[PDB]
Amino acid sequence: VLNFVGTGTLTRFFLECLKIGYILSRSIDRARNLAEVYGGKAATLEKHPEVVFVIVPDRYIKTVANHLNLGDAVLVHCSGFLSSEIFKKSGRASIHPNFSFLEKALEMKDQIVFGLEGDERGLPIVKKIAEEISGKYFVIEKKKAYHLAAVIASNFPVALAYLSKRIYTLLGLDEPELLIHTLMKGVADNIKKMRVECSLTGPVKRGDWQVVEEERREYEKIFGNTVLYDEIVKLLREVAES
Amino acid sequence: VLNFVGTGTLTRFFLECLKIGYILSRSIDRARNLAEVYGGKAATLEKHPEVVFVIVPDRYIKTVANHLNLGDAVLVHCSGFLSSEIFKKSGRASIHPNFSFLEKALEMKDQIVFGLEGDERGLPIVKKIAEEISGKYFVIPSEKKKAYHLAAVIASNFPVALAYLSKRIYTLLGLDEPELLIHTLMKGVADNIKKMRVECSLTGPVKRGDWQVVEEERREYEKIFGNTVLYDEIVKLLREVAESERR
Ligand SMILES: NC(=O)C1=CN([C@@H]2O[C@H](COP(=O)(O)OP(=O)(O)OC[C@H]3O[C@@H](n4cnc5c(N)ncnc54)[C@H](OP(=O)(O)O)[C@@H]3O)[C@@H](O)[C@H]2O)C=CC1
Ligand SMILES: NC(=O)C1=CN([C@@H]2O[C@H](COP(=O)(O)OP(=O)(O)OC[C@H]3O[C@@H](n4cnc5c(N)ncnc54)[C@H](OP(=O)(O)O)[C@@H]3O)[C@@H](O)[C@H]2O)C=CC1
Repeated sequence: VLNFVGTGTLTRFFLECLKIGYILSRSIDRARNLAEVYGGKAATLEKHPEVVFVIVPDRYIKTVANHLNLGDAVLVHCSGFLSSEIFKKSGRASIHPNFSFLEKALEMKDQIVFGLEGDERGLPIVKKIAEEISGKYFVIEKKKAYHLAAVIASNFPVALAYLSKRIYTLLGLDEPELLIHTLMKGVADNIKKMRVECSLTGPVKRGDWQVVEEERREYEKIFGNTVLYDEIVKLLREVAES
Repeated sequence: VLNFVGTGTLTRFFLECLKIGYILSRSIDRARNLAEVYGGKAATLEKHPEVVFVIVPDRYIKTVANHLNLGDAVLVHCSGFLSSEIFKKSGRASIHPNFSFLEKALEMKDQIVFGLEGDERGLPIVKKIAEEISGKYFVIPSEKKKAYHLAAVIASNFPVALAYLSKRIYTLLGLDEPELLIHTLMKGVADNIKKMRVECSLTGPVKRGDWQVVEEERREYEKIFGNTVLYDEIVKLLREVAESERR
């Protein structure tokens, strides 16, 4: 009897899949709104439930839980940085969906891998839930590193797309999104088809150090320094030299 | 009135979608083959052409173009870095397709934004061509092509350094095929950026303001790679991508 305590895409993802007890949000308006598309109820000043998904910001997850504290259920959350051991109680689990949530694009779930960890009653639950949406998952103490990897893989890339957007913007291209995507999408796919070490191309890849150097000045001129740039090049060589 | 130099995968492109007079190559056969499939002649000890697409490695465009010597013909290369101006002649231009050339994947032809930059009278020649192949493009001054290329690098190459960092830590955790996992994580962001503004695609902990993780994840990062240089930089920017929205 899946209970979700967050009103905002992700529970929407799970709802749409595992289509249910209650759906809570700090304002029934949104709670209702959702439980009227998949079916359930409402209120963060709700009834007594008993599995519960606390899909709210990390820094809250713990608190929000130790505040509803009712009816024998199985505590779970989607944070890949924190364990279930935060709840500090019976049947605790953690199901992390390595993906970024456009709720439409996440409808290609069968590709999503899950980071699972729990206890007696908990683990098997998220394993089944995990199994019910995609093919498999992974079990994690290494929570930190495992999650860091998801951030420097689905978060950090925006910092590049952003950087590229700024300079294109300044260059007159009014709507660069379409261009930036084409390139970034390519790299993504190419990162697959070719494992990382064989996926590289560009200036550094082939020498052309006069291009890397001249673009360092061009990087500095557009922004205020060359730190990130020098960092990515030092990285790229590490890649390139494989 | 198109003559091409360099039987590269990229010329087979403009040829195919533009059905020509003289296709030069170092090999007479190689030129003769594309002429057989499209229509032209050959040799770099050629006849005397007169527009000339010099589609060869960025490394020889100038030299080669100075070993072509022919009369009345606007010159154009497709270098993403180099400028038309490298030709130092009255009728020049530069057409750059942001795409990587499988030959037929180029059936994606409709969605190739072009980076043009040409002469006064050399510009409308390339401007006309992009309009055909795919009506998406934009002119850029010759004194800004280095900026332009820089951009492509950030969106093209740079991500790789991110794929590298993660694969490294997924393997530290003994993950089967990390690239898959990586591709999933990254493509979700790669595509989303098409249906929305770059800055509307950031979803992580910085976004939520979960500094508590941003901070520990940085010590975890230091622990794994020796420093926090790259980590600090992106985080600074992401916290910047997230505030822009606060408006
Ligand atoms: N974005 C990502 O990159 C991914 C995040 N996750 C995990 O998902 C969880 C949340 O992710 P995310 O999508 O950012 O969520 P959002 O920040 O969009 O979540 C909004 C939801 O959190 C609730 N909320 C906001 N502030 C508070 C508060 N002060 N107290 C209680 N509830 C609050 C909202 O309340 P209300 O409905 O009342 O408005 C709403 O239900 C985390 O555990 C995260 O680690 C998993 C995969 C990916
Ligand atoms: N590859 C891509 O995805 C893209 C390339 N471009 C631009 O297109 C141009 C060519 O790019 P690229 O794909 O590397 O090309 P290729 O290496 O595929 O080009 C091969 C062609 O270049 C000729 N060539 C190679 N070396 C020499 C030389 N030393 N002297 C004379 N001719 C030579 C070949 O000789 P021969 O004729 O004898 O067979 C052949 O015709 C560049 O200006 C590049 O910046 C732009 C966008 C994308």
